[PDB]
Amino acid sequence: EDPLAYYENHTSQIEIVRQDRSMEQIVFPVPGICQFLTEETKHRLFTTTEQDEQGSKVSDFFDQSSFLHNEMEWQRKLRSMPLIYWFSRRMTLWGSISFNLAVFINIIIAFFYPYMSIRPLIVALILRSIYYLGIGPTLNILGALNLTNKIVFVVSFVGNRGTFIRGYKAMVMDMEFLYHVGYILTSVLGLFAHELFYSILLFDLIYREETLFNVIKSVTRNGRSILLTALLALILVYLFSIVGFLFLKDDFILEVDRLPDSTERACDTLLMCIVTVMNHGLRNGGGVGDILRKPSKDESLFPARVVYDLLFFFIVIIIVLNLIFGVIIDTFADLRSEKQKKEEILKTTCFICGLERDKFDNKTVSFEEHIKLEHNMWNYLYFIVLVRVKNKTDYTGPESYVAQMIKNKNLDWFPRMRAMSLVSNEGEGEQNEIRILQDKLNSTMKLVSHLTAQLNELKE
Amino acid sequence: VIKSVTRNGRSILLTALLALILVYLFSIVGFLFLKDDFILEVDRLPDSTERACDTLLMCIVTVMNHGLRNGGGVGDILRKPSKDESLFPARVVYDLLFFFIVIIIVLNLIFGVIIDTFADLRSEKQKKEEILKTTCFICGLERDKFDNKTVSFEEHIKLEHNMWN
Amino acid sequence: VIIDTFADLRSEKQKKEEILKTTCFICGLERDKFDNKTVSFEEHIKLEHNMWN
Amino acid sequence: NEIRILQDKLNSTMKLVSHLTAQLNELKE
Ligand SMILES: Nc1ncnc2c1ncn2[C@@H]1O[C@H](COP(=O)(O)OP(=O)(O)OP(=O)(O)O)[C@@H](O)[C@H]1O
Ligand SMILES: Nc1ncnc2c1ncn2[C@@H]1O[C@H](COP(=O)(O)OP(=O)(O)OP(=O)(O)O)[C@@H](O)[C@H]1O
Ligand SMILES: Nc1ncnc2c1ncn2[C@@H]1O[C@H](COP(=O)(O)OP(=O)(O)OP(=O)(O)O)[C@@H](O)[C@H]1O
Ligand SMILES: [Zn+2]
Ligand SMILES: [Zn+2]
Ligand SMILES: [Zn+2]
Repeated sequence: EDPLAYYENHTSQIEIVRQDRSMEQIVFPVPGICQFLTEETKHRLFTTTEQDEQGSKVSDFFDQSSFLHNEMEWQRKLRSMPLIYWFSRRMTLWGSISFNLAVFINIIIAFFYPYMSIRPLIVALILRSIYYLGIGPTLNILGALNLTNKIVFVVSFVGNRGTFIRGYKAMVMDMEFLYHVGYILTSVLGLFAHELFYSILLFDLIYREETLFNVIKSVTRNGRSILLTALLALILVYLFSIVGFLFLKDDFILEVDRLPDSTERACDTLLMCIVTVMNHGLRNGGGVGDILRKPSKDESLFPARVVYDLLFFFIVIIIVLNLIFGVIIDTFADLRSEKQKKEEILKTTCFICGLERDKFDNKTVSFEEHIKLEHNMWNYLYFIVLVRVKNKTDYTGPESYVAQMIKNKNLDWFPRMRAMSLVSNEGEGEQNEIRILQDKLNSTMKLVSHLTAQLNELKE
Repeated sequence: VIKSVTRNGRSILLTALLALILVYLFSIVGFLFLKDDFILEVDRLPDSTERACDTLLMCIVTVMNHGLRNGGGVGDILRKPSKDESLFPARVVYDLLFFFIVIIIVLNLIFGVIIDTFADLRSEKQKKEEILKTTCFICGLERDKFDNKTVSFEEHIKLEHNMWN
Repeated sequence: VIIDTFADLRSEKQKKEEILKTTCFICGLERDKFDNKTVSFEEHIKLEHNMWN
Repeated sequence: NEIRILQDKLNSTMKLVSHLTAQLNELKE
């Protein structure tokens, strides 16, 4: 409607650094393709970027610029097809439907197996179907619905993500696609192979919830340390089993129950001793001594038995076992620290230049205004898209220089720790003051020269 | 102390649900294979044993109660197999897996989350106290700036930049 | 005590790694100083202030 | 205040230079 509003919408301003190292401002019309970028992809890129050793995220953004352009092209192509776009828009809804159906099937299986908001309405309908037809028919209907809904969800996922644009090898490489395929296979097995298979779909909950995923990460982040601690515990149990087999063989007596003798020697063979220890002592709070025969005070070896039990309890159980829990707690602390650091850097520094918010205070332009307008990353992405799109013959001075920089694989044109508004105004003021001082000095020198000329003329 | 738990209650509940899912899978495995060994002694008010795994739901309930309440795990209540039994190695493997996954790792996640919540609360309290007691409420200026100057930071807040003024 | 020892070891390792990878070995100058200058910090350590030299 | 003192000194120097130039012009005339 308003020409000025339309032109302002399509106009983007950026700050760049030339070879001379003097900052410059480029105002350009945003390419039409750039508008097609989805905001979900923008948020994912903003939150996913990882700073390099230099402390700048610009390299990853530049690398992902090409993928973003391809995503824009694929989004336009998808817009060309209303039905595929509509399916893509509802991918989350399909995923939720599939998860809810799997949960309902699992609940029914758990409640009645073996056999033979709208969510309350769905539950009532499921109960009515169970009563009218039975558990078998209702489970079959729910399984078929879940399989079809998950297939639709996967179709929408592949359509929306555009991962096929990367290539079929990329499709196979994407872990999420393989996980969805595995979910579909599990649903298929549940529908036909056996109902209990649907229980596996419960693991999908981990993918759905992020807090549970973080709790699991707390363990899997340092899984190698936990496994090594378990191996050390196994080695200690092996040594202790050797000691018991050599010396305490008799005391290894375990009560036994036989299906249609009440005790057995569970340490006849050193391997059997190791197995018995590794099972009972690890499962026993006191240790191996809990299951081993209780020695009387009269027994000569009773002090040795007490020493052995105390050593086992203090080493294998008290210390070694607690190492896994300590490692898990330390992993929790490390994850919390990393998350806090990442959030602070993201929300308190400029993405492009890395400048802190503290610098922009007490100045004409605030930090928020700086990021919103002066140093918007998407403006730089749009400039890159324009440079690629624009013909070389039509390249403007700064545009030609930036295209040459892109060809040279150099990111110097990206500003680093430099902002126009923060330093340029003060520098201009200082330069004006210095120029005034220089003009005064030049006037004084001219007056001195005139006086010298007058003196020379008088002498002559 | 209560906040330390309620602050991240969602994570604790999700960990409990994950433990329930693991117990459900393990109950499925036992019902399919280890159905016989699920024998529990019973006391009757005025048989001394019962099969607590006749139905998969009953197996799930029995595991979720006894194994979670048992330090060793489900294997503590399950019938003890003799070395002669063919399935004894399978029973030992099942018990070890249960103890190492459901009890050793998954259960400790709740305690780790509680400890991490304690640490987060302590850090937040320290940051808030430091900001309150070392910076100006109105202008946010630090106390370090006002030292070596005519007007001290305390005088600045008391008179120059009093919020109530 | 074991948990506190874990935390202390993690803190010491983080501090040592940060100092090693963000400061000059010879002069101790931080990487932040060399930015916005003709010679970068990495170039400084590689050529200007190489310990092996 | 320091900058104002410096500016006053510069203005006095400029006034002296202008007076010298005027005297030279008068002598030439
Ligand atoms: N260089 C940057 N540093 C930090 N945050 C940035 C930077 N560039 C953009 N952001 C933030 O990323 C998000 C993307 O901003 P964007 O300009 O896309 O906003 P928008 O409201 O979708 O756009 P518009 O209203 O101008 O059509 C916003 O939170 C913006 O503050
Ligand atoms: N801007 C500020 N920044 C930090 N602390 C402040 C600020 N303004 C007030 N305070 C503190 O808040 C409390 C309120 O101070 P206030 O002037 O009300 O003191 P008062 O002793 O009750 O008053 P009075 O003695 O002047 O009648 C004091 O601790 C004061 O130091
Ligand atoms: N003063 C220093 N501060 C920090 N790191 C340094 C310093 N001097 C050297 N390094 C690093 O220590 C390692 C040793 O560098 P060195 O010069 O030996 O490299 P090189 O590749 O083996 O040698 P060249 O390629 O020159 O034959 C490199 O990582 C270098 O960056
Ligand atoms: Zn910036
Ligand atoms: Zn103040
Ligand atoms: Zn150096």
